[PDB]
Amino acid sequence: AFRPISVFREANEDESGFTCCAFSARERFLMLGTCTGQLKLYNVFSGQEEASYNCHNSAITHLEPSRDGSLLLTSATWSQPLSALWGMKSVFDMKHSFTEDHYVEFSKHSQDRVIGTKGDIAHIYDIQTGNKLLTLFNPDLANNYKRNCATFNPTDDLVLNDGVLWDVRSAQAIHKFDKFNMNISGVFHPNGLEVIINTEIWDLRTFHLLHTVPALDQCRVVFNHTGTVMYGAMLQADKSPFGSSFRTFNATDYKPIATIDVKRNIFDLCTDTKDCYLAVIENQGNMDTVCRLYEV
Ligand SMILES: NC(=O)C[C@H](NC(=O)c1c[nH]c(/C=C/C(=O)N2CCOCC2)c1-c1ccc(Cl)cc1F)c1ccc(F)c(Cl)c1
Ligand code: NA
Ligand code: NA
Repeated sequence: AFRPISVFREANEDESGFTCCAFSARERFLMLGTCTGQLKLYNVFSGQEEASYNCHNSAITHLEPSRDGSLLLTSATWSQPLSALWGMKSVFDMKHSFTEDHYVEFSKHSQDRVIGTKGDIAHIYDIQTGNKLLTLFNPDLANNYKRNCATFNPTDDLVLNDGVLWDVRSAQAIHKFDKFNMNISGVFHPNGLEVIINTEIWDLRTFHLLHTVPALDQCRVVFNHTGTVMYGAMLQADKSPFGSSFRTFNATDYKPIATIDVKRNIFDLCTDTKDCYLAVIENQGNMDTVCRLYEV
């Protein structure tokens, strides 16, 4: 079940502008991006703001803290730069930026690189220098997914970009997964064995189709930290990125668990390091978002 535990809004603002959320490496603290480009740190139970930082001059779309607490990735909507890497030790400061990349992630095993997406193109950067190490794009193998989002696998040796599997060491495309939808490019299962591209579940070893999961159509997904539950929410067609519902699935067998309709459009969700709480950004209206905390 998801029992509403608490709710809060952007403190002392006429219109609350939360757009995205992530739990910090520090417990009891949620990081929220806003539609005016700020990063807020909230005490999650009190619902009280503790700190605010200026990141972008447009809406923050997504953010990701490093596991070590030292770094933060942000992306924005119509700023230059579109994505940035922030240091959080001693002083909050921009370390590097990624000009035209509208989406960024850390590498997974060792968080020493950033992978950025610009349209059909993936860019891999070194965190130390900020240098672009690799550009990944193969015109023979592209799927041209409209909502492409490049990502590393659990051990960082592979990348999925535009439904193409790349060997990072050799910078070679090793397999193109066949195209079944216009938008969604896929993610790696945390098990290291499977690729989830929209409704299709592929075996990483054989490239065989393992399963079809229709309810995942047009969804962004995130796994809990233990890798036992998958959350999906359907994008709306191209403003809130999602509709009013999310779904959970058992990550071991892809069986559905629950469908949760919150009757309001969803901007983001995240679970804490311990998988005890779910935070969801929901539009009350008019942009006037709240962050709801749910007990899992
Ligand atoms: N933190 C995470 O990774 C969780 C992830 N959030 C997002 O994916 C996300 C969360 N937000 C966005 C954009 C927002 C956006 O473009 N905006 C909002 C602000 O105004 C400008 C437009 C995205 C997003 C949209 C499209 C694309 Cl291809 C990439 C994305 F990252 C998630 C996973 C499962 C879910 F059930 C839910 Cl509800 C959310
Ligand atoms: Na305190
Ligand atoms: Na499985």
